[PDB]
Amino acid sequence: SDIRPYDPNTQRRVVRERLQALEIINERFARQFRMGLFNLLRRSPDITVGAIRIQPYHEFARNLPVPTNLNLIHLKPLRGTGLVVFSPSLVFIAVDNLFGGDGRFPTKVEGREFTHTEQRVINRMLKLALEGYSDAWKAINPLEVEYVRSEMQVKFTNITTSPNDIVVNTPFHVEIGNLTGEFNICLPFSMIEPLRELLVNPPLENSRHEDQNWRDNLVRQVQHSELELVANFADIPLRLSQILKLKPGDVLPIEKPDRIIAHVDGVPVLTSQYGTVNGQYALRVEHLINP
Amino acid sequence: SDIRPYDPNTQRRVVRERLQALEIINERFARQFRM
Amino acid sequence: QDIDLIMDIPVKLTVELGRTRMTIKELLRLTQGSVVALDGLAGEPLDILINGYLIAQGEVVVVADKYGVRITDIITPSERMRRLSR
Amino acid sequence: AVFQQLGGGDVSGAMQDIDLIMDIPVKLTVELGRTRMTIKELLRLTQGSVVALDGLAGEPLDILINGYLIAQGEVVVVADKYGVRITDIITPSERMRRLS
Amino acid sequence: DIDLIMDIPVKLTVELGRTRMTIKELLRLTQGSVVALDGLAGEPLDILINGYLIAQGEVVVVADKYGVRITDIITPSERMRRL
Amino acid sequence: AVFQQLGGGDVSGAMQDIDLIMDIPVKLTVELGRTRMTIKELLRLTQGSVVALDGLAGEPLDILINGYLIAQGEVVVVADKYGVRITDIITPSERMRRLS
Amino acid sequence: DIDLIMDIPVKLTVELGRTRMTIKELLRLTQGSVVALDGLAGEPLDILINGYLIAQGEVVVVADKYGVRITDIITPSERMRRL
Amino acid sequence: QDIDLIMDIPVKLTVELGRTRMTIKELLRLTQGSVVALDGLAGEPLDILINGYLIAQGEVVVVADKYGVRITDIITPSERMRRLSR
Repeated sequence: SDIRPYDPNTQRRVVRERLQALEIINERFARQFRMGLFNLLRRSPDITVGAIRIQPYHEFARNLPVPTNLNLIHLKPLRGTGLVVFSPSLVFIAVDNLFGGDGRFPTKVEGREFTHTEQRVINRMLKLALEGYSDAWKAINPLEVEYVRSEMQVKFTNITTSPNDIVVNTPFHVEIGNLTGEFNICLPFSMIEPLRELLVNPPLENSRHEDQNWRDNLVRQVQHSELELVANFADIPLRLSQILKLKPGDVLPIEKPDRIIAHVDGVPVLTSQYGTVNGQYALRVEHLINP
Repeated sequence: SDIRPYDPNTQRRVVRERLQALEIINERFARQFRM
Repeated sequence: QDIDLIMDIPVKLTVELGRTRMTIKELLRLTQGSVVALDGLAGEPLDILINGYLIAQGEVVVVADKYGVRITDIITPSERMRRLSR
Repeated sequence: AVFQQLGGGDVSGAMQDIDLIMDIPVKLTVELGRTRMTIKELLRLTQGSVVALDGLAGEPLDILINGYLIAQGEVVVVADKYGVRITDIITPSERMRRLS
Repeated sequence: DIDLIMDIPVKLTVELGRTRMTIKELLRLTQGSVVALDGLAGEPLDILINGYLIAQGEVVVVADKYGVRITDIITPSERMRRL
Repeated sequence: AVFQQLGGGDVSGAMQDIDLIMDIPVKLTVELGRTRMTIKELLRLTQGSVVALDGLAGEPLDILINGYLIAQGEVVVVADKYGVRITDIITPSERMRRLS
Repeated sequence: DIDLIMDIPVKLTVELGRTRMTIKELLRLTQGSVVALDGLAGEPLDILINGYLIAQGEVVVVADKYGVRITDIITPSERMRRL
Repeated sequence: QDIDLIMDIPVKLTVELGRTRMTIKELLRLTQGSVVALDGLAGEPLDILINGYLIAQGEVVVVADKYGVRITDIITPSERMRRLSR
């Protein structure tokens, strides 16, 4: 028997789920970003998509280097705030290539911050990155990507209510010539959660008309399914002691039921007034309990 | 049993509370003040 | 094996009008004022249950201007077994 | 005579929408197979015996909600846990083919 | 009198999975969606007669046709636990 | 016959505002877990026994005020004192999921 | 007669925290706000049956599922002090 | 263990109309002239309490044009224990 003391703040919540739809969106975005980078840098980059990592937010934060450009982005209409992380190496490579450099010298990063010119270069790159990501998402679910803010430290973002929240991280590796760099795209699981059934199964070559026809027929098929409806006349609170002495012939007082709740497996569906019709216990339906 | 006489004007009120929102406002202000 | 330990724990007792099994179709077209029956004849003792478990049977009685359940019997397990069987 | 006699409540009937009843638990069940068999072989059955099912091996399995057939799926194994993959909602024609 | 009910046909089924779901969940299912089953792999499949559980047994395929081996017949002691 | 008989006081009902009742003490309670269990195992319980809870370890805990579930939070330890961190107010759908 | 109430289901809960608050305080709570608990760390959690306290015990996790070890059953002498 | 030391200390005694438990919803829509009930039948002896602790039971009585509480009994601890238990 395994029995160990409960320790809070321990990484005990494990939620592993393959995300095929994200697995293809990543390659689509990588292809779009590669040509965007070719268009900008006038060079030939190769982007390798890494394995999607489903990890608590503080793991993602601690693995990041300091300083690193973080780009808070809004993936409307999905409520939340995603993050696009550009490594110092990648921005160094881009600035070197733009400003008359054939990347001859090795990239040197020693905690140096980002100037206004570097920030503008990163904004120019991030415009292409966001356009590519939006186009890639457009195939499955049309989303609009808005860049709201850029930061350099990790403690300024806090896109997760708690550091133990679970986020989805995709690291890409971009190589230009001999130089290499990496950049990540992190989405909080809260944003993805309404689209889990969409992001879980691999996409199929269908149409929106076919999809809506599918659930329509399924909805119609569901209607022909019998349910069990239970009407509760009264709910009287008695102690255990009363129940054991309880014996036939006793009278347990109850209050006036103005309305009668009808529930299916616990969930209330109807409130209706009791009655007798055709020798049967009947209910006059008064109100369907809408949410 | 710890029991010592009450001495007024002694620093006995300790209120320790981490202030993350101030911790980030300080860096934002520091960056603005540097430029 | 204590007895006074749980001698005082409260339980909540529920009483039903009756069973009925009806599909999504009729449930969705139920309107205000619509009447739906139940599986019990008007007159049989209602089933008293605790935590969704059968415990007793009794019907409602009017004494003066007040209401209560007049328990008819206590179901032994043998009866419970035929309840599940049929 | 406590209960009041209700009658003439057949006002009308019209489907409202499928979200009034949404958060109601459904009893989903996947079915491996069927076989029509009489009591003859029924008691002949002992422990370790094998009963052949009418369903051919590898065919799509049946999915029911509250015992009502709605869709046909395919069985898959994910992380050592059994799972069905919904393939197609059945048609009224196959429903009756099933009935006969 | 046993002879009368010793010959009658009856419908036999064996169920592989059992899951409880809400309608948000059922509607969310699309084409190709995978639905997980409460039943672990290798556990005895329920065997039902006209929807009445009588036995439990493992899944086995014989001559390219589905089948089931009757591991045991459940005594009504387990029926209380079935609910 | 000292008390005077009051009746017909159902004038109307309308929410005023939530500050008329503000400085009223609430009984806040965080819940570790739940488990449906019968009296069978109940008396079987001795000192040092362990009762498994339905709630999976590490899941958000439940927060109630006067015994009514309002929100789901997460447990944290601050200065050797137990503390819950409110994460999300529950939805009517999960409320009924809890009920069933 | 003991047999009748020896089988009935009942709902068991265990509460980890207890705090008294006004509404200024409850409304002030936002997303991510940390609420302190009157209960010190390591003190026995209350165990309630249908909202009725019967026992006290420590928190322990077994097989990745929450649990509690029954340290003691409170005699009604402590109930006066519970209020 | 002194007796004359606290023989003179004053205490304040309160009497209730009755208990009732009602949520924030109904409390906020309570208007002037609205009537709310209590958990006690009109006629039971009211509960007398000191510092929020049960001490006695009695009802109001009209003698001439003056009011007072006519105490019915003094609750022994055994009764107090069942008060908490149920």
